[PDB]
Amino acid sequence: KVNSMEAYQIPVRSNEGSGTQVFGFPLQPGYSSVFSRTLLGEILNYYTHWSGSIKLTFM
Amino acid sequence: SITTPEEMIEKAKGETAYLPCKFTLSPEDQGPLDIEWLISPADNQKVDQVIILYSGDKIYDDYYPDLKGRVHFTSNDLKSGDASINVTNLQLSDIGTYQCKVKKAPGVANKKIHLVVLVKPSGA
Amino acid sequence: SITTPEEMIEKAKGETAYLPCKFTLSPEDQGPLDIEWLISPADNQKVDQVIILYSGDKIYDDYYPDLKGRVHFTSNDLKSGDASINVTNLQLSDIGTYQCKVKKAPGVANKKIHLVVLVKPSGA
Amino acid sequence: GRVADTVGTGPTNSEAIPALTAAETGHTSQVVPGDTMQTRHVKNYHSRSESTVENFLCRSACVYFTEYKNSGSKRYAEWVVTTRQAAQLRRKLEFFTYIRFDLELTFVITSTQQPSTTQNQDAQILTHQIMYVPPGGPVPDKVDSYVWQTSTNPSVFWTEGNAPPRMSIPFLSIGNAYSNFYDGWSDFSRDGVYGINTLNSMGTLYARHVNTGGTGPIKSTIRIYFKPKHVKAWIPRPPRLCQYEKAKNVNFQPSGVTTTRQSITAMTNT
Amino acid sequence: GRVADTVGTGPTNSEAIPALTAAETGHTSQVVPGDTMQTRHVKNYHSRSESTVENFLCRSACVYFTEYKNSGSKRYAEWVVTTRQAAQLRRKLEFFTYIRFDLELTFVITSTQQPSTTQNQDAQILTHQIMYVPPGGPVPDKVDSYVWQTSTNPSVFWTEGNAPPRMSIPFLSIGNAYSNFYDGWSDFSRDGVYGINTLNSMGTLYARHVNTGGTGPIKSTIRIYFKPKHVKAWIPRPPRLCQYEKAKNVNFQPSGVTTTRQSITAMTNT
Amino acid sequence: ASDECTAGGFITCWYQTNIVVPADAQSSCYIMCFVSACNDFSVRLLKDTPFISQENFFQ
Amino acid sequence: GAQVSTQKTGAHIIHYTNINYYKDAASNSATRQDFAQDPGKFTEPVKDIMIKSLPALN
Amino acid sequence: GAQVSTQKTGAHIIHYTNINYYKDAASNSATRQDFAQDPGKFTEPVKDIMIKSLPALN
Amino acid sequence: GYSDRVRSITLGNSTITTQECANVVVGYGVWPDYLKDNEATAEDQPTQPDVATCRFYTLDSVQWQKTSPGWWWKLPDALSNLGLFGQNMQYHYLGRTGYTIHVQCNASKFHQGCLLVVCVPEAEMGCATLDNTPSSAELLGGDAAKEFAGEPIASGSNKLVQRVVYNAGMGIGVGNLTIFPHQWINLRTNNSATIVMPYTNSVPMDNMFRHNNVTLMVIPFVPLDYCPGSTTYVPITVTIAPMNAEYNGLRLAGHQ
Amino acid sequence: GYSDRVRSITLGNSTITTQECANVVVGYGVWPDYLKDNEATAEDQPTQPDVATCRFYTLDSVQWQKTSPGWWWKLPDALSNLGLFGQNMQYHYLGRTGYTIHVQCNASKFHQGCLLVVCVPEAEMGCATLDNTPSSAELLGGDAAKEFAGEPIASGSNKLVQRVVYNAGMGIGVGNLTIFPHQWINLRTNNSATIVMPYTNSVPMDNMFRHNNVTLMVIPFVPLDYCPGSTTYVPITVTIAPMNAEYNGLRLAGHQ
Repeated sequence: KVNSMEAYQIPVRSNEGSGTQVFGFPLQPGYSSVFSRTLLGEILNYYTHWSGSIKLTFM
Repeated sequence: SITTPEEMIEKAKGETAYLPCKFTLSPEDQGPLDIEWLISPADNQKVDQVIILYSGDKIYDDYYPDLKGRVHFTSNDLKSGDASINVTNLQLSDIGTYQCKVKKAPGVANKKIHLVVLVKPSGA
Repeated sequence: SITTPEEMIEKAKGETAYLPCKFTLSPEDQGPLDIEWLISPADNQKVDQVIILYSGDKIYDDYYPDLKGRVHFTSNDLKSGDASINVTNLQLSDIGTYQCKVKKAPGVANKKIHLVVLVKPSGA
Repeated sequence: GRVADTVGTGPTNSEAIPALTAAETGHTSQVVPGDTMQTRHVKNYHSRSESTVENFLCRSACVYFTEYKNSGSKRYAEWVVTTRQAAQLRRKLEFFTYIRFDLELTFVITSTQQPSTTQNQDAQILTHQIMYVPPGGPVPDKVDSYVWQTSTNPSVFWTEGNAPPRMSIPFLSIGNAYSNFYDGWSDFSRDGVYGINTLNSMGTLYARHVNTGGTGPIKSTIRIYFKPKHVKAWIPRPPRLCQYEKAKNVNFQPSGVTTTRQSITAMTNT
Repeated sequence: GRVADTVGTGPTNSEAIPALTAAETGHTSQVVPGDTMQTRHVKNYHSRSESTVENFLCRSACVYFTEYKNSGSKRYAEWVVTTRQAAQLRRKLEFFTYIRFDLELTFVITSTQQPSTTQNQDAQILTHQIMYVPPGGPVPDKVDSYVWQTSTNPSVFWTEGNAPPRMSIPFLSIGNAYSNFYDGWSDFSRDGVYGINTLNSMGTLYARHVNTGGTGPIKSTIRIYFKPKHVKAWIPRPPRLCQYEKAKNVNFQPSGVTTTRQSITAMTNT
Repeated sequence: ASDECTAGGFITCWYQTNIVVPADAQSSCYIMCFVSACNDFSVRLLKDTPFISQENFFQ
Repeated sequence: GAQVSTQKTGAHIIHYTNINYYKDAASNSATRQDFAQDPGKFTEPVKDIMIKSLPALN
Repeated sequence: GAQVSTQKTGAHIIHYTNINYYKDAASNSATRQDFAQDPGKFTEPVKDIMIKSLPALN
Repeated sequence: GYSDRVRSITLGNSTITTQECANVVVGYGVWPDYLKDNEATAEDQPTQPDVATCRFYTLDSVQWQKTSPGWWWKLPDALSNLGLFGQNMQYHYLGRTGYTIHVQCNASKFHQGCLLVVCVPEAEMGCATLDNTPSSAELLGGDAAKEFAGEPIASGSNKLVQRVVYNAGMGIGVGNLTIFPHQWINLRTNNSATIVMPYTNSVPMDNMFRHNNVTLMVIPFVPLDYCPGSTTYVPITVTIAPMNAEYNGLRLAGHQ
Repeated sequence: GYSDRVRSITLGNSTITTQECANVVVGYGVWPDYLKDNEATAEDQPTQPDVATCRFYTLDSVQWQKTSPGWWWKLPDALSNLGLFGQNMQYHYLGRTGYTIHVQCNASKFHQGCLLVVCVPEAEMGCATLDNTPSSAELLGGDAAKEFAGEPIASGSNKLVQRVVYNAGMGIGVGNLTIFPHQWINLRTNNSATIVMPYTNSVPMDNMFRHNNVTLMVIPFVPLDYCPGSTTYVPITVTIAPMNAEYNGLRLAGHQ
């Protein structure tokens, strides 16, 4: 899926229950492969230290 | 470095020894990962002989005819910090000092395990 | 540099191949102009052999006995940016890779053409 | 230069919905933690000084090196000046579409004696010449050419053992900025090489030994260091993902958008 | 900065008992000689300037040295930056639990020709590169690696015969002070190596020859000198009694609290 | 860089209720996620990125 | 014609001196203390202002 | 922007000049003339003051 | 009353309306305008045609299929054969313009899908053959849209564009294209995208045939889906209006 | 603009949003608050944990089937094993709290159904066996919902709750439950219900294990219906935040 547009898509569906997990990843904005190639991540990888809050918007 | 670099383990003939080698990386350590296990047998005068290697994304067995097919890695995911190995069907002729060498430049660490195998299964 | 440095051209026996070599100069390129065409034949194990040269205001033919009289420049004015050549009366024994080398210090460029000659005239 | 403080907030029950928006609009939300949780007040003193464009770009980098000998075939070095042959500085510059800067050039020149059979080697100290030829100027075709006379071309002469030679260059474009990207042609018929202009033409550098030293063979290497200064830049871009292939174009081999992990809930990389 | 004067006192007969106290309370008595004997008045001019924490710590010390060759197997040096491998400076720093300082780094680089059979040796002058890689940066795995390009890593280039190279480093911790002691773990399960944090992580230093010189073999040695500057320190401790054993922990061999004498009234040491 | 003394924590997403659709609408759907920095964010200590590399000078 | 300016220091001021020696501006030292910022041209490039506490679309 | 300060001398005053050349405080020279002292946090860290001429416990 | 979902935009003799819109993105905060005296270099008096060329042109439509990788249009060139904007391009050495771009795609409350609409300054693309550079016919669609691909274009000795969508033809990560001016058309929220783009270049004016200085890209991140019995043909339609156009250097017509 | 259908509620480190709500019911007009000096009887200094305990806890979900009679939850007890609210319940003799209750259930514009959401002070329930009283396990669901029944529970010699829905387990008419604080979740209008409940008791503080002083009830008056091809699984989900919590009488942990 990293060789297509599907890497950016988060699947959801109608289930026959509730409370199951949708995704999870760690807050490692420069080192996690989830985050390392974003704008934020690509800038972080030129630096040794980071501080501050982060926003995740879902559509 | 490796958690407990000096230890000694006692087991009986026929049982299968777990040799723990668990390591932690520093933020400076950014080279490629290398993992080596070598041996210095008690009975024998041969010394510092590789038994199993891991490098460049893959394993290499078949270095010690004696441990042929009886030395394996225990983790499904080695590079997460686990380089432990299993030896199986233990006999007296392998009593010795096993050595675990983990490399990831700049960092380098080693661990010595002294394996004693006893005739009867008994910790006395 | 030269416009399309990697290409392949297919023609039939008896027809005459156009090998395009069109170049553009940079303002830095102020040395004298040198133009070389060399050959590496497919059938043959000889390699990197000059077939036609242009230097110091004049042409030099007569370098490859095989292409004798059958390799010429196509432009009335070569130094304006055209170093293309014509090969004539094509036969199978010349299938190969032709190389166009243009020099005008500091600049240097080359182009590889892979000429395939087929038995029947047909692009399939 | 400081970063913003954290405003302390208490519980809330209202029609205000700061955390609901519409990303369709092209707008990036301006939410802070106090919008969605109770926070204490924090006096933040952290600064953003190390990420100004100037501080991000103003370090010396080796863009190119080459060799020349005191005898034999290759007696001088010749290099068309460009930033696109070394990956690390090219990538940093291509964060931006257009950019103005001055340059500080530093040269690191070193020499090594080569194996030989010559006996009784007593070499004298080596001096070096570096000549900069602007575009259009005549160029030397041999190590002993009248061109090295340098009536109007700037040249630096330098003797081994001393501090490395250094000089400044002003912003040198015929355009109002250097362009890192050009989606077009130089010829009006668009039948030429794509992506080529002359807004970044900077010239050529030539380097030679002035004296040969002694009877033995000696090879020298010149390393060229660029440091940009007084930087202005415009129109940020996505950073280069694929590895570089050519110096004169953007051609790439396709690659995935990141590296993989085992599952969508996995907490580690693979 | 001066020390205190001596107040002159005469004889006394009273209920005041300055010399009787109770050490149980944790208090150190503030007695002066005038409390227990007749004294003259003394105008003392002595100063305490040479025992400020700054003057006590601000001298250059060699923390580490290593070697590298111009040919063969070990072509470059590599050192994780730390104060805990040299006894003299470690011991001085461990007087204190927490400390802030800047550093002045000085490098002393020297070279020696090694025995060989090669004839006609006419070596040129040697230049050296020292690169500092912050933690997380990629590291060179060979002497001819793109990493030595140093687009963003600070590097010093230096030619033999000149003054030793020197540079300053600011206080570099993610914490508010460096910690000389850590009674805990880095992993939340406390099943790991004890005493390890990353509050003192400072990076790695790499050193190489830029040129090889001549045809003969040459070994160089780089000595690294730390001088702390602008020092602040907190929570004094008992100085280290037992000899040091490891660089990464406090492990010791037990030893007596002092050396012996013959008897409790003996006036000399044994 | 990855480091346990400065671990960041975890981000997860769970079904609170279900996805519910009428007949003739697709029961599978996709979400997209975006990241950015808050106005309190900063970085320190410039270094070289591990993402770009080179074996020879390009041509 | 010396200029005095403030050094970079920590938080919980000290000064330094400079004099230009050469005749061209391109000879001067770098401009490392320009801390202005303006992210609103990249974030929020919308014609109608969007008040954060309101719905974005109504 | 020179600063003049007193040198270390003997007892029984003479001055020296300094000018900072660099843009960071960490480039400055050492701080060798800070002679403040405060031993009462290590000696006498007691809640109730202890007057030296009195008995410590009564 | 009022609603911030409705919008009307009038230019020249043309007007566009929309009832489900998001907002309007303005460039980098900069509205288009004519070049000023203290930034000009060309000395002749410019022509400013002003309604004959500053108006909406509607291009050929394009079908959104469930597997569509995406589309792109180079901007001066897309309009180069089209009206008096095209004629003024043909008769002048130099030109200068901004744009109002409007992308339209409607579908029912039962369809789903999501498109990125971006305006990319200086979109220099890569060739499939590493030594070559792509031909004009491969890069310039010329009033017809050019298509991205789903898989990497095979290397030969050709002059094809390396077309694969997740590198945007540019050797970058496609999810980072939001640093440029853009909107999303998300079928459950929105049926229109509008971007106002100012002139951008390293020079005050430029030749309009030699250089295409911005590129519109339209890329589905969430594929089109629907259920049987719903309408299967969903087109996308682009309309573009030049703004503040000027031309210098009048001579005989052509581009060579 | 603005809409009175949207709402956000933030407490501690938690926040809840909703886009189709009705209003918010406040108790009997009384917002929760700490106990005052002139109404206190316990003399020790109370602990007020204030974000560790005043925050939203989400319980286990429950399926709405076409024949579901309804559900109930006793309030202190529902949260008794859950976080530091549970720990403070376990270590103290006395406690005092209000609540913010939020009930969530979404469905399409093609589903229909109607739920009553009520908060009942002192919901003392009846036993199926007239001489007996019901056991604790029958009354206290303990973070799992308890279910009503459709028909009368048979009498034996048991300790079961008389569970039949139309008497609300309380020997009353269920349609008269609107005298208590309440809302309706009506699937064509609304996907959320919110009630803010103040502390209610005949004494200023009480033991939290011995006495459950309010009971949430959720009861379908109009059954869930839909047509084939529509989604069949429709859950209901309750989230509860204590407000102004206080505790008195610290001692060793337990309830016996």
